[PDB]
Amino acid sequence: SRNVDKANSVLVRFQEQQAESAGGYKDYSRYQRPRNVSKVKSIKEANEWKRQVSKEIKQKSTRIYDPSLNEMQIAELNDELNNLFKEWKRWQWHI
Amino acid sequence: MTSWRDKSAKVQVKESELPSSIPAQTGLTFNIWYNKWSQGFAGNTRFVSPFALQPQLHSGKTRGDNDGQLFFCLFFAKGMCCLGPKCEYLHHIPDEEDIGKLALRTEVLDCFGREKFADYREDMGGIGSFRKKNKTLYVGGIDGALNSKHLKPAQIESRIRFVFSRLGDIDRIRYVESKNCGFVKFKYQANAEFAKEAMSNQTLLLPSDKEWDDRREGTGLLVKWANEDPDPAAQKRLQEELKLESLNMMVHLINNNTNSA
Amino acid sequence: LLIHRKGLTYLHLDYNFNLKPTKTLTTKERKKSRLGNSFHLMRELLKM
Amino acid sequence: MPRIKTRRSKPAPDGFEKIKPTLTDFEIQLRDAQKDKSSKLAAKSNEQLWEIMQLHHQRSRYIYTLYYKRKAISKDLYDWLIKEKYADKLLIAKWRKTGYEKLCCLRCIQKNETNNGSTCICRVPRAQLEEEARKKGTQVSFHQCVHCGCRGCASTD
Amino acid sequence: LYTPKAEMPPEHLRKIINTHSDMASKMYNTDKKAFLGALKYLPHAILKLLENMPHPWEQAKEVKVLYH
Amino acid sequence: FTKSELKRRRKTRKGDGPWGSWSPKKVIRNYPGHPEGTTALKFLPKTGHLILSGGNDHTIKIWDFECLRDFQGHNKPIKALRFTEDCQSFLSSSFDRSVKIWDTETGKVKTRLHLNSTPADVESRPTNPHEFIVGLSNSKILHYDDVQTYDHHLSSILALKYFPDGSKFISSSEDKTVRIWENQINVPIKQISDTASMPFLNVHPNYFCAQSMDNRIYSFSKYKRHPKKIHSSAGYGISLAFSGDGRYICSGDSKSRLFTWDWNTSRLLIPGNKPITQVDWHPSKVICSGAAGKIYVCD
Amino acid sequence: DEINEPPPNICEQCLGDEANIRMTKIPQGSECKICTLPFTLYHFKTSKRSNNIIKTLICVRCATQRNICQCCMLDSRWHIPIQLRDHLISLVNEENVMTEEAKNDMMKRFLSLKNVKLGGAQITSDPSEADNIVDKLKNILLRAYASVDISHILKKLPLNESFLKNPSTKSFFLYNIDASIPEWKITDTVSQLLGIKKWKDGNSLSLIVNHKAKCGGLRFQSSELGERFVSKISETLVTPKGLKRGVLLIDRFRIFIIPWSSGFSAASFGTNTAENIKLSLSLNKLIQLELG
Amino acid sequence: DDDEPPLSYEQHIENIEPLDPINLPLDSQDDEYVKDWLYDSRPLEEDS
Ligand SMILES: [Zn+2]
Ligand SMILES: [Zn+2]
Ligand SMILES: [Zn+2]
Ligand SMILES: [Zn+2]
Ligand SMILES: [Zn+2]
Ligand SMILES: [Zn+2]
Repeated sequence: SRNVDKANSVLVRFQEQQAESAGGYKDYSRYQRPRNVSKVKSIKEANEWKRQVSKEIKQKSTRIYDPSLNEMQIAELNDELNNLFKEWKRWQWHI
Repeated sequence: MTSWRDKSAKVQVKESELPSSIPAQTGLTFNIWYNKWSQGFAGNTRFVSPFALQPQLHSGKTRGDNDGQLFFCLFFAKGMCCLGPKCEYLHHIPDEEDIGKLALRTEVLDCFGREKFADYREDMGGIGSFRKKNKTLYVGGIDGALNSKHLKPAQIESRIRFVFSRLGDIDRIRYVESKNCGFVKFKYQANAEFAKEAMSNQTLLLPSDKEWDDRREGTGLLVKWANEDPDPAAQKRLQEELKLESLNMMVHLINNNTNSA
Repeated sequence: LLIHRKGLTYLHLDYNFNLKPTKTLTTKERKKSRLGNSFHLMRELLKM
Repeated sequence: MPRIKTRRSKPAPDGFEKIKPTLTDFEIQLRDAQKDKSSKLAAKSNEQLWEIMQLHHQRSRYIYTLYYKRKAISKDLYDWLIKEKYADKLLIAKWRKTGYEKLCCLRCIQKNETNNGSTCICRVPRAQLEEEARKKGTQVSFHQCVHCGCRGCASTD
Repeated sequence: LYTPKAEMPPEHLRKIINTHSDMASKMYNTDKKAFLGALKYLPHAILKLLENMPHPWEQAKEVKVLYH
Repeated sequence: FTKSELKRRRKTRKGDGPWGSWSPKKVIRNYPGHPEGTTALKFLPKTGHLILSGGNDHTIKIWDFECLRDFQGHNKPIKALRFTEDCQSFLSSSFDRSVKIWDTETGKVKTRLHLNSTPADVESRPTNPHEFIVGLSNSKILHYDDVQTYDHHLSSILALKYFPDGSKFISSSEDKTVRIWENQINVPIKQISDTASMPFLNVHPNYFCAQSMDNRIYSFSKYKRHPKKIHSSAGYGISLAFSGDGRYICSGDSKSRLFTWDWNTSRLLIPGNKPITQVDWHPSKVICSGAAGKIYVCD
Repeated sequence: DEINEPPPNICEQCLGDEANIRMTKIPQGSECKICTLPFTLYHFKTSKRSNNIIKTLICVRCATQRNICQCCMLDSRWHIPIQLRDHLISLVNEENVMTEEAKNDMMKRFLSLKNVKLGGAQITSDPSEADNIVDKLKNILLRAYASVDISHILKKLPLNESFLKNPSTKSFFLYNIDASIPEWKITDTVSQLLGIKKWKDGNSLSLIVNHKAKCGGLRFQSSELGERFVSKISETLVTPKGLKRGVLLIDRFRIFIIPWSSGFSAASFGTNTAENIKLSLSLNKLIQLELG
Repeated sequence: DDDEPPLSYEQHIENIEPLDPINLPLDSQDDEYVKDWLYDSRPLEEDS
């Protein structure tokens, strides 16, 4: 079984849940957007969320200019770059 | 003399008041060999120094003054020395008398006694190289230092001129607003090595500002070693002072051949 | 200290000298954390 | 014969109850000196080792002045304190020599510990150290030795 | 020019062991190498400990030790 | 050199020689000595040299931070005790329907405040104004001149605090409300009823307060809690303490809502008797009164 | 060869003045600073009662190829750094001599095992080839922004007032400062003039110089020092309208002064680098108007 | 238990009276020559 299975087991989840309650872990490399921005919390928390969005920007931006030869995919890639751009701004308003 | 030789050096931080030796938890399990945190990501790991040097307050005679110590206390510069007057190293701003003692010694190692290296570190941080007598510091990371006050482009330079003037004789201070960074050049390298460790991870706030209670929450400013100055208005100054250094050495060197004959 | 110098912080050495993994291990970790006879035979002497 | 009061251990002689409250004060300071006070400096960590060698010295100067200087305890008590390890047998035995009167410890006279074949510098008289520093034009650089923190055991000072 | 070994107090050993509980400081970097390079001598320390084990008619047993 | 000189120079040493110079939380201490349970605890605000601990035996025992003195003079259980900053005064309040002042200098009762209807469970000293704030089963707050009566809470008032700026009185009651009081107009400025009895409050030394309940400790300008079964104290280090009646000491950070430690006290030489009734920090230590008849010191 | 190894190359001034020095040999001590490859660490102390251990930082092969000592890494003859040595020989042979060094670890090791000399290490270690170049050094000694709106700033610079005794001010305005002439050299020249030496202890004077605007100001604490700064300056230049200006006199340079009569602060000179260059360009005319 | 560390000698062990060991009673009329010294650590160590 691939490490996708081994990473999501109960014990690995348990110590992250302690590290939330004992320190400054959590990472944020784990979780989603989260769907709303007005429901987000303090800024020092959100800066790491915002930093994560920059990193998928850099993956997408490096992916745009390639000769993948797929006009549909690069159209899709410009769409995520545009939504992550609009996403990068909504955290700035939240900041 | 009146500011320094008159009094004795004072305990900056109590030994119970010293920070904990384990770092802030950025991982799941602590590692005992490498005193760091292992599992989990790596988060951040730069914080504002809780301590700072008040140079006219903390300076004084130490145990290293009577012993003829050449080297300055590293934790005096950080504002963290718990030994006070019982410390083996010096607790004062370097002067021409002090750097004259270090003159045979500064070539390979800094004013704090730490040995220099062949080439610089990749981010220009650290101790320094013995191949270049670098006397210019890159004052960077000012935004986290100010705690994101807008202040301006001149005020920021005023903070840099006030703080680094206490740490020794200055050749020049240049602030660049577009690059949001400063370049401080000292008269001696030993002041630049002292002021680098003194102003690493500090904050340019002063109390006269509202954020003084939140000075700890920020990131802290980076003092690192500076690169060469690329404008030819300064490049011509470099070969001019290198020319004067060469003429001052040839006079000293023909007297060696005069004595040798 | 030997376990932790090798970076094997996911292995817990008990006070009764039992060596147990703290989590479900990836394969690069199970290759890396495969201690030899001289570690375990030293560990079983200390258990005795 | 041990430190622990075992049943193989011999009961105390007559004069022990007079000197027992003094010996307990040296005993409770040794338990507070071994307490693991966590200090991060190496200049402070050996300094806590220097307090133990001081108290083991001061517990042994006490029994030395009881028996050899003031003759205030019996030989059967003084032999009992050595067997029960209240006093260092070999450290007292150096204090009886003419040159080793105020002997730091036993480690500061080992010729084999040092890099040279020399004693510790706390064995040197202070007026000898002032004389050599006077020719060098400086103050004397020695304050406390690394073995136990002494400041001069020379018998002349 | 040989004098014998100096017979330290028992508390001098005892403070050292207690001090080396939490080796988190930078001062312990040399002493961590000393713990790790002593691991080859540790089977000799187990034999000398188990051969001097107190027999059933003994409450306690003072042994003479050599310590780093 | 000479023998008389070396005899003189060896007396220059400060000692005699050879060492004379030529030049989480844990439990540190347990303190017994109250005959009954200990209800309230306050500390000297200037020097930190002493405690003032109430009791269920009607006495007050001043503990050294040893037992210094005993202050009798109440007929019933002393629910609250508060020490003044700018004055050398001690305001104690008990179940005997009286707020009694104490001159710390001579150790005698100076003043008795009157006209409470029933047992007075809270005293808080206003900082600047030389006022007293008392609250009780009267369901009203009385502002005493060391004048104003505030009505609103529909049940008994458990904890009361004072602050210099606006909303000068924060109050908490068993109608599960927390009100912020405008004392000059003598009416409510703001109502915070989000608790589902609020038995404890504590002021952060950030201009905020920490509000307690049975299972949820909130803050007011949350905290992650499972069933803790119910005092609060705020260190200057951010850490926020929570006393439980299930013996559990819930330590928390105030910024986060995070809970970093949960401890369990050892009862005594009954298992139901092991709660923590009151708690306070110094001006790096924690001093907690328990119903097992002991004061415990947490380091 | 591990059993046949050269003796260490250390300076005479590293060893110091004493005759017998007890030196400690460790056969594979640290690794070299240059080649990152192990060697025999020698370390020693100058006197017996010293407090500084002098270690050999580089191996003997890296010390031979550079012709430097192992401890202080200065040249064995002439006792100068390498960067100054290869610059002095470049003034003699009229070509650049330079020891170049690897930044790669496999080429730091490679460059050390070869038996060549590097840079000026052919010239030095030959006493005949060194002494004639010193003679060739001796013949060298026989030779021995128009778009900017700057008008908000020049109202605050004085530029129209005179350097007399009669105003009693703390601050002054120094213009005509070259891009050379460090900030320490102007405070030392003023403190030499007043005898208020070691001024940084008492903070008697505070000086701000831009080095882009070619202008600056120096503020005194204790206004009675201002009359000492006026009276200790003798030479002045009178502009042909009037309005006499004192000259500070750094070696070969001339720096003009006018009492500010208020505190200038930072940012009086400029708030942007492009903006400060035009103030030096603004002044250059007034200096030429003051002199000629 | 393997979770609890080896408890320190001085806070726990050293302060307590040890126990009685295994000793046969050694009848005095039949064993008078050995009963004074049989159960020592080193028997007759200081007898010259
Ligand atoms: Zn220091
Ligand atoms: Zn000594
Ligand atoms: Zn000693
Ligand atoms: Zn010694
Ligand atoms: Zn090399
Ligand atoms: Zn050298």
